[PDB]
Amino acid sequence: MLTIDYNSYRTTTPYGKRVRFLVLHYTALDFAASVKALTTGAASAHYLIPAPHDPSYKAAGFKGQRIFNLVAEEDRAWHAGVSGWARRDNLNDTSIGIEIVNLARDDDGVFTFPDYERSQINALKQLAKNILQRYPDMTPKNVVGHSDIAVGRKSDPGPKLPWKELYEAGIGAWYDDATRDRYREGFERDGLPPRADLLEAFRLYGYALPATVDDAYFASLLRAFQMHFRPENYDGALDVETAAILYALNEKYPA
Amino acid sequence: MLTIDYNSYRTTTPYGKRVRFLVLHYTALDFAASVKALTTGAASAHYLIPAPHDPSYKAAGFKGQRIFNLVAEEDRAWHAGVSGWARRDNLNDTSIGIEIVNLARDDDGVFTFPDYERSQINALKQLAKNILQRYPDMTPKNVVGHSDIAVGRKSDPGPKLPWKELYEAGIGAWYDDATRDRYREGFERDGLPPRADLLEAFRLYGYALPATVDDAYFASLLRAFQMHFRPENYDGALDVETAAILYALNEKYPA
Amino acid sequence: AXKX
Amino acid sequence: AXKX
Ligand SMILES: CO[C@@H]1O[C@H](CO)[C@@H](O[C@@H]2O[C@H](CO)[C@@H](O[C@@H]3O[C@H](CO)[C@@H](O)[C@H](O)[C@H]3NC(C)=O)[C@H](O)[C@H]2NC(C)=O)[C@H](O)[C@H]1NC(C)=O
Ligand SMILES: CO[C@@H]1O[C@H](CO)[C@@H](O[C@@H]2O[C@H](CO)[C@@H](O[C@@H]3O[C@H](CO)[C@@H](O)[C@H](O)[C@H]3NC(C)=O)[C@H](O)[C@H]2NC(C)=O)[C@H](O)[C@H]1NC(C)=O
Ligand SMILES: [Zn+2]
Ligand SMILES: [Zn+2]
Repeated sequence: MLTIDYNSYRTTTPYGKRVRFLVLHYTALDFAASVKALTTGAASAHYLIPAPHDPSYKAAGFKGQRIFNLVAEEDRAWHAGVSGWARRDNLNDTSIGIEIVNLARDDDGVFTFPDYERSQINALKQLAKNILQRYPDMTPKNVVGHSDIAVGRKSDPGPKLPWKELYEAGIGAWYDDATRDRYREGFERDGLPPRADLLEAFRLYGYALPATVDDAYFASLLRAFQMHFRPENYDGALDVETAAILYALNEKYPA
Repeated sequence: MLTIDYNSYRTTTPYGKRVRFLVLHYTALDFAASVKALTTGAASAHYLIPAPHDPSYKAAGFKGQRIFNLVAEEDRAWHAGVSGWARRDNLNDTSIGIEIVNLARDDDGVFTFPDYERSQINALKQLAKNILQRYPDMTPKNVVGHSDIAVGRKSDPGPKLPWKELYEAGIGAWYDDATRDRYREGFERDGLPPRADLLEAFRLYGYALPATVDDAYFASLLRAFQMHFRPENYDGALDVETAAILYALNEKYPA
Repeated sequence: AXKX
Repeated sequence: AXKX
């Protein structure tokens, strides 16, 4: 038999950690229904931020707030299903997912997104910061939401999610307004870029686009982009702000 | 502040391991070089297995067989490359990568594949086991050679890799001589299928194939399959044997 | 949330 | 061996 040599030679520059993205979700259930399904159901996530004002949560004996780890980061949780971002897929492998309890709703298929709880958010930024500091390849655009990786079969973490706040806190990507505007103007005057340029520019940001984009799809896409970066409205409707935002990110957060 | 609750709820069933493939490459470089390139160069591997009969390896101050770890399994080493296997790509993310010092050669090109020192093989054998035991989604099909993932680009680990020997140690996949002969029978009478179909077979077995295949690639595919499962000859021409193996494999390892 |  |  033969024991392994962990001390003689260690690689330094040419290597990274496996995890790249941090993805965000709303459970869509009350806590108990959420621990159950993320611990024994058919999915899971690495971390779970409860909504402290949840009867089930308090019932379970929690004063809260807490953050719960359901799967250590080393391992692979199931939250991202069929995915894609930044030229990848099956992001379950390569990401860390966070689930926050928030009973957003699909009602065939009108939607309803409750505001999050503050503590819940202060927790989140706290956690999310702890991750980012530990994965160096988790650049700002890689802090994403299911909706972005799973367009438009998913819509968490939903437009009630204070990204910009998180940006402000160092977490995830956001545009310099100046640069946004510079595009808005340019677009209003010089008109708008062909779909071609757009899709592509959407791709570059990260979005996993199919070969061929029905406007039907497009909607889903814009929608998603919007609930993230322009949640003031997320009608799948090609705007100039919306489009300006895009290039404003692609300017600041480029290849 | 908020500490985390690693004890209250733990995902049992619905999660997985981060890693599900194990890849084998040969360096084509002596030891001293080999370590150099994998610790500071532009790639790396989790485990390096040296050939004791390497003057550099002795110069280095080693004598007998060792196994060095350069990058912990937990992390993502840059070994695999632009790759793909089992509907996944960028295998580098989900691989543990093993390199074996072997002075192989491209004479720009004619290949020269030196036998593997027994010693390396026994070590590899044990390591593979060791690993395989702890990554429950490393099915036999998922112990693969570079050549299998990066078809046409890479010719590691080569044919002098005793894949079968490993199989028997419980490492990697192999076909039942019996079931192969059945298949060899049919193609002998029924006829060998058309590329179209064969490809679905490779495709099925794992080989991440391109959108289209030309004769030149198809060689590489066949070649690369050959060096793994019919090293007896890997000119990349189409044998009943080669196909029989393929089909037999697929039959034996649904997946 | 949701393997693949 | 070899990012992507
Ligand atoms: C218990 O599991 C949670 O359940 C909710 C559903 O209440 C999960 O979210 C829902 O997930 C599906 C896919 O898993 C989404 O997909 C929708 O699917 C049909 C398929 O034909 C399409 O018609 C819809 O267009 C497609 N897209 C939309 C927006 O519906 C559901 O929509 C999605 N609903 C929401 C609000 O996200 C949720 O992810 C699960 N989370 C858990 C257990 O934590
Ligand atoms: C220094 O690191 C080692 O060096 C090279 C990496 O550049 C590796 O060996 C050789 O790798 C190339 C591909 O990696 C193979 O040769 C050629 O590959 C290119 C791909 O662009 C093809 O265009 C060519 O068709 C192909 N050569 C042909 C057809 O002749 C070789 O297979 C390989 N050399 C051998 C002997 O196998 C090596 O793996 C690196 N090892 C490290 C970093 O440890
Ligand atoms: Zn989700
Ligand atoms: Zn290699």
